[PDB]
Amino acid sequence: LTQERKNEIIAEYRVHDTDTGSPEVQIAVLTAEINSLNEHVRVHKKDHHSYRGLMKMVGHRRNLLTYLRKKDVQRYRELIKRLGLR
Amino acid sequence: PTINQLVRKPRQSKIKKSTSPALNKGLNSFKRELTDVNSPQKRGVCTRVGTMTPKKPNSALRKYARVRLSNGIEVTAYIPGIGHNLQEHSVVLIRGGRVKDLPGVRYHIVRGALDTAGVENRGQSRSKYGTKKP
RNA sequence: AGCCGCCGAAGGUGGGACAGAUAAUUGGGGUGAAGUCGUAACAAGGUAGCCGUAUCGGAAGGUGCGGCUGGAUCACCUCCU
RNA sequence: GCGUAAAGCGCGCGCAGGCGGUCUUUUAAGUCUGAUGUGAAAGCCCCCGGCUUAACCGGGGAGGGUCAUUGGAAACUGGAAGACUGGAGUGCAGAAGAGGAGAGUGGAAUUCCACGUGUAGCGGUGAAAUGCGUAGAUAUGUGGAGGAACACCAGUGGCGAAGGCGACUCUCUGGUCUGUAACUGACGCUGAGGCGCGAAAGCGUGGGGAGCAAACAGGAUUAGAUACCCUGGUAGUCCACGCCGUAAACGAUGAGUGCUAAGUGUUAGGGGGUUUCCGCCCCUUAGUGCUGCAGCUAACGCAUUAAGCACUCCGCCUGGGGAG
RNA sequence: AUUAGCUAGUUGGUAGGGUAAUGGCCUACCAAGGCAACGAUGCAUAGCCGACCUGAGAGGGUGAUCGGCCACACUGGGACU
RNA sequence: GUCCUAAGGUAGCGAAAUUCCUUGUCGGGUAAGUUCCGACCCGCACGAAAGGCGCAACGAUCUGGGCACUGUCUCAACGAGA
RNA sequence: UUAAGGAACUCGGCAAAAUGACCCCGUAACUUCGGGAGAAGGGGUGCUCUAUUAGGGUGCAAGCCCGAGAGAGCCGCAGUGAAUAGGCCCAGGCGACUGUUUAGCAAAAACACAGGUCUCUGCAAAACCGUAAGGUGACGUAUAGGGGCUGACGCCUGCCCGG
RNA sequence: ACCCAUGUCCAGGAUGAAGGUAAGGUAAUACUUACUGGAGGUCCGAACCCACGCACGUUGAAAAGUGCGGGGAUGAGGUGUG
RNA sequence: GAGGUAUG
Ligand SMILES: [K+]
Ligand SMILES: [K+]
Ligand SMILES: [K+]
Ligand SMILES: [K+]
Ligand SMILES: [Mg+2]
Ligand SMILES: [Mg+2]
Ligand SMILES: [Mg+2]
Ligand SMILES: [Mg+2]
Ligand SMILES: [Mg+2]
Ligand SMILES: [Mg+2]
Ligand SMILES: [Mg+2]
Ligand SMILES: [Mg+2]
Ligand SMILES: [Mg+2]
Ligand SMILES: [Mg+2]
Ligand SMILES: [Mg+2]
Ligand SMILES: [Mg+2]
Ligand SMILES: [Mg+2]
Ligand SMILES: [Mg+2]
Ligand SMILES: [Mg+2]
Ligand SMILES: [Mg+2]
Ligand SMILES: [Mg+2]
Ligand SMILES: [Mg+2]
Ligand SMILES: [Mg+2]
Ligand SMILES: [Mg+2]
Ligand SMILES: [Mg+2]
Ligand SMILES: [Mg+2]
Ligand SMILES: [Mg+2]
Ligand SMILES: [Mg+2]
Ligand SMILES: [Mg+2]
Ligand SMILES: [Mg+2]
Ligand SMILES: [Mg+2]
Ligand SMILES: [Mg+2]
Ligand SMILES: [Mg+2]
Repeated sequence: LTQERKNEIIAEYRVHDTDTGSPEVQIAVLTAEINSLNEHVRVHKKDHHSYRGLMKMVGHRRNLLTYLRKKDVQRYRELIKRLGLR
Repeated sequence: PTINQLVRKPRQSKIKKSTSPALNKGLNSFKRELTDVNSPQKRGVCTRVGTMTPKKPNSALRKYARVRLSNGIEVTAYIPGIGHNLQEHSVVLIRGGRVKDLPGVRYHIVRGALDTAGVENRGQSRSKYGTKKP
């Protein structure tokens, strides 16, 4: 996932102008990466080493997502429809 | 183990086996179903009588009887002492005790209780082998 | 009182399930002073052993594919005291 | 208790649960505490008495509850509301790599086909023989076909959760480490039950099949040889797809965190002193190996890559065999 | 757990009747809940306790005799008094 | 061990649509079973594409047993019509 | 149509009898996971009133058709009241199957079948008919065509090349 | 009998293959449930075709039928004309 | 010192 696209998708959902280490940012970038990898797997189905890192991204995403849900539920019910989860 | 492990499953001790399984089972003809009852002694009917060659190191012939107990279990019983009264269809009383020489025997015949007539000519340990005092 | 109805034990019928006893026969298991055929393992056990798998073979077992050293003697290389 | 004795799932992704960094306030779910009530008599226990003592019997007391209500404390666990950063993660700047999938590509080199030269052996063994060969080999050169694996580099070297991954290029991808203190602010550790991956052998369908090769045939060997040994040789080995899900799947050593002497290689980094860079030196991070102090161990031996000292979590063992 | 789903008056509600008395105790109507990996459902076992035996104690086993409570009087059901 | 062979029948099945002896034997079913089912194996004379062994569904197939039903029968009677 | 019995008949339950329709409950071993299965085994069906019915169809509406449960009752030995309309189960051999066959004695376990295998054939194919021409094959082209054998599917198919 | 071309016939009902859509479910697939759909040498069953069993007929109503039952019945189908 | 390449 390229640096420029990464910068785009962090800066367009950053909670404020300094921030690039929030769960909003991480969950977004992870959704980008896991969707690109879903395509990668649907092409190269038997690259299970890649599928490993896929599932690690998914797990980290779910982890951040549960923390956010516990922290502020409005952020959560916002992000799910802003990103396409659930 | 961890305490959480010990809570998810407590301990479980060992399943004890008895020296004498067949003494620890009763029967009722009605139900035709065995009933666990701790018993010291049982009486039976000698199916067969014979001799055995025992294990290494030993070589002497050992007197046994294949008995059908009161509860229907078929059992091999050692015939201790010098000489005996027993033959086929002879009634016998049976206590527990393991003949270490002999593989398939786990029990003894009480000598002097029933048609097991006492030993001949014995003077010592008479309460064993079932001779009266002279 | 009698009669009618509801609920209603037992009983009958039916098909399933469950547990046990028994059974022609069959399978392997184990035990048993001195029976039989071989010698597979232990040493480099005389083809190094062993794990899985396939196949074959009177029997142990053999051969193949991969794997380990729980591998004996001899060699150069790395490394250490 | 689990390196070697029985005992670490082959490895991971992770729901539930268990466990959880530092500080302030609040409570009182757990904890602790004063009071009241009860926990029968008989029995255990203590103290008296009575039976010729004893056993026995009587009297009195005591004990016993994860007992309940009520009233108090906030140290710890838990719940709640905030705050912080050494954990955890993102960002930023760099570095290595046989990490994986796909497609294509190279030359050695085994075999085969053709053609010259070419004459009687070649092959193999402890000896041989079976076998190939005058219908012309063996070899030697040229050219062509076919597939399989990829010397040197290559190294107790790299990467990967493990299995495992070595010829080259491109595409698509994963993870790791180093430095910063930018950003969030405990977001974490484990992980039953599930889900997937998972050497080699093997199974189904269709190709390919050069070599090697179970089975098998022949020749020797042998007392015999359903084997080692020789000559041949089918399955297979290779590919696509899908099953199988086992292993001496092993570091026979579960994942995580911290702490507790050294010496020395080696890999990937960073920092600083010196010096014309080079080069040497020291400090530090993550790996990987050797030898060793404490300590542990039945010993062998492990020893900052613990088999040490401690905590969390999971799995597993409880004599041999039967019996996986 | 070599037993994971169970329940259908089953769960709650509005009315009604019934018992010495509350209550799906029962009836009618409405909704579709309720319980359960904190082991429900099912199978086998067992009367429960005071207490008894043992043990350094924690605990292990038992529930004869004595006392308390429960259940049952050939098996099943039902009422009358 | 030895003769002969081109080589001597492997698995699986087996008194068989194959078994003479043979109503084989044992078991089950029946009051009683030369038939039937299951096993055994001295396979007279199974046997691997004259295919071997197995098998759901199928069958106016063959075979044995059972429930129900019945004038098939014990043992016949009446009626109608041609 | 038949008392009582109910396969004792008989080569043999031949024939006959019995079952029979719609709805509802429920349904086994085995299984090629489609089936078995209408398994089996059982229950209810009539008429009247609630009823121009709850609800549907049609229609501009009037009107016209279908008719869901339920209660409350009525009558009979009996309510698909007649006729028409499966007997079921267990076990086994054979052939997988549907199909074909001896017009006029044999319907089958025989033939065929899909599938497997061998074999041949380079195209003016092979094979076949015919003296030949000419044709089929085939207006095809070795994933095609002819012949032989086996006969779905599953697990397999062994040794012998002397004749 | 086999075939060629051309026509025509098969009442009514039942089951419910592939596929597709939607909800649930997932990181995404699986996968589940429903609905739709309309497949089959499929089922039941008349016409049509056949001919399994029995009885009768047997100088027949008939030189192969009649009656009662029976199998197939959208297919390897039946039949007509030439 | 370690790692690597016939019977009893
Ligand atoms: K294969
Ligand atoms: K390994
Ligand atoms: K109730
Ligand atoms: K036989
Ligand atoms: Mg040996
Ligand atoms: Mg050896
Ligand atoms: Mg061999
Ligand atoms: Mg061990
Ligand atoms: Mg007391
Ligand atoms: Mg393989
Ligand atoms: Mg009891
Ligand atoms: Mg103790
Ligand atoms: Mg017959
Ligand atoms: Mg053959
Ligand atoms: Mg037919
Ligand atoms: Mg009659
Ligand atoms: Mg009658
Ligand atoms: Mg008869
Ligand atoms: Mg007769
Ligand atoms: Mg009949
Ligand atoms: Mg047929
Ligand atoms: Mg005929
Ligand atoms: Mg006929
Ligand atoms: Mg064919
Ligand atoms: Mg011609
Ligand atoms: Mg045939
Ligand atoms: Mg049809
Ligand atoms: Mg039919
Ligand atoms: Mg007819
Ligand atoms: Mg039909
Ligand atoms: Mg006609
Ligand atoms: Mg004509
Ligand atoms: Mg020796």
